[PDB]
Amino acid sequence: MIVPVRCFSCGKVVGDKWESYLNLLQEDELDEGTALSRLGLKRYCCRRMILTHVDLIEKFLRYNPLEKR
Amino acid sequence: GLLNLGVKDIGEKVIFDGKPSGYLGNKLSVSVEQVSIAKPMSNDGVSSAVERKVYPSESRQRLTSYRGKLLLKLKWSVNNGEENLFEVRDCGGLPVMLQSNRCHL
Amino acid sequence: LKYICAECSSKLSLSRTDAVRCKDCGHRILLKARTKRLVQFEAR
Ligand SMILES: [Zn+2]
Ligand SMILES: [Zn+2]
Repeated sequence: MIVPVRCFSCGKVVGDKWESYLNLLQEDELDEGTALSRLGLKRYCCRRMILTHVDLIEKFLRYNPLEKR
Repeated sequence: GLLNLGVKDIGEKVIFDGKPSGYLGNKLSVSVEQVSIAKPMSNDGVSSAVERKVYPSESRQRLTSYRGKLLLKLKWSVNNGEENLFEVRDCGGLPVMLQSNRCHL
Repeated sequence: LKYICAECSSKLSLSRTDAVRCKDCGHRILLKARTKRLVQFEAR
C-alpha cells in the first residue's frame, strides 16, 4: 500500500521520499541507483524500502463508495 | 452450440393415450429444439419495463447467486406433425459464470 | 442521512415501514455511512 514512513531495519525516515523518487525517475532520466543516492539512502536497508515499494494505494483509491462513478 | 447439439441429439420422447389410433389413441411427441441462456437481469420488483442489469459485484454484496434465465421451447407434437404446439418455457435461473459470453463483463 | 447507495453512491435515510431501496435508482443495497464518533487508539 502506501509508502512506509520509516525503514524497517534501522529507522531512517523514508516516508517523505516516494514522491521525490518518482519525480527523479520521471522528469530526469535518472537510474534507480542514482535516484536513491541523490535522495540520501546510502544503506541497502534504506534503499530497498523505496526501490521495491509497490504503492497499491493508488489502485485501492479507484473504488470510492462516497462518490458517483 | 453444445446445448443445441445436445437437445437435438436427445430426440423426441413419445407417449400414448387410450382413446379408440391403431396402437393407443393419439400420439404425443415432446421434444426440445432450442435452449437459450440470457444474461442476468433484475426485475426490480414488478416495475419491469426495461430490465435492469445485474453485476457480479451486486451478486457478491447481496450474498446471492449470479444466475441468468434459461429458456426452452417445447415441440409439443401431436400425431407426428398433425398439430404442433411450440411454447417457450423458462426453467429458473441457471448460474452463469464470470467473464463468459453470457456474463456482463 | 445515515445510508449510502451501493451503486450510485447517493446519501439517503430510512424510516419505519420504509422500503430498503434507493430514492434515485432501484438498487436495494445501502452501505451504512460512517459517522463522527470518538474511537481511541494506540500508535503501537
Ligand atoms: Zn534503513
Ligand atoms: Zn442509488
